[PDB]
Amino acid sequence: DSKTFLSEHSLDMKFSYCDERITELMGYEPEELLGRSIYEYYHALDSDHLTKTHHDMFTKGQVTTGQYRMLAKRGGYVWVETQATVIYNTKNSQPQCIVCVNYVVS
Amino acid sequence: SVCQPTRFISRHNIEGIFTFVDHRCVATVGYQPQELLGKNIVEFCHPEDQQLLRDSFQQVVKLKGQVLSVMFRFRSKNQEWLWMRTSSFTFQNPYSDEIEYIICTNTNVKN
Repeated sequence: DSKTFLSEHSLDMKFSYCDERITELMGYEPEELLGRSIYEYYHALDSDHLTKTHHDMFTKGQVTTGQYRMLAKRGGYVWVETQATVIYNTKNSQPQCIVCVNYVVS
Repeated sequence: SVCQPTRFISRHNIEGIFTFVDHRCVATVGYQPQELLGKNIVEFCHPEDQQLLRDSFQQVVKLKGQVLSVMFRFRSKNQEWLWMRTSSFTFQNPYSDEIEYIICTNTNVKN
């Protein structure tokens, strides 16, 4: 509820949409994040296992990241867990975008 | 260089009521978010498709988190009945037992 924000990403994980609830949780305005890779915000120590998770994402269709730190606009990092779901084009069944349910645990 | 399909995300309770609407709904179906919130998506659905849409709510709940897609006609603000493909799945925060809700990605597609 109060700890959650939705996002949408292109297949390279750049933000194509972000829930306004993120502002209260991490300080960013959604417009700030549009077009930027979420990898720019992951803590360096979490990048590798998140890359592995997103690799499996296209094979599995839906994945959960487990816990990672994400850089907030101010105040340092927040702990997050994300469930990512691939949305497919009907005609060619090719991946279209990624929808993420992000929840803060710190 | 890439023409992207027009789409928006919404959240619904199991009954079909909009409980969240992403602002791209304006471009997609013509309505402001406040004009959809609190209303059942079935209200905007073509009569031929309404039961198919109702059934989709029930089915997506039984998929327990997996994605279901359905095609239906949605009455836009300007009264054009747009072909929409909605891919939906339920979510429940793993740390609690709040009732599942449905996340929908709604795209205006050719049919």
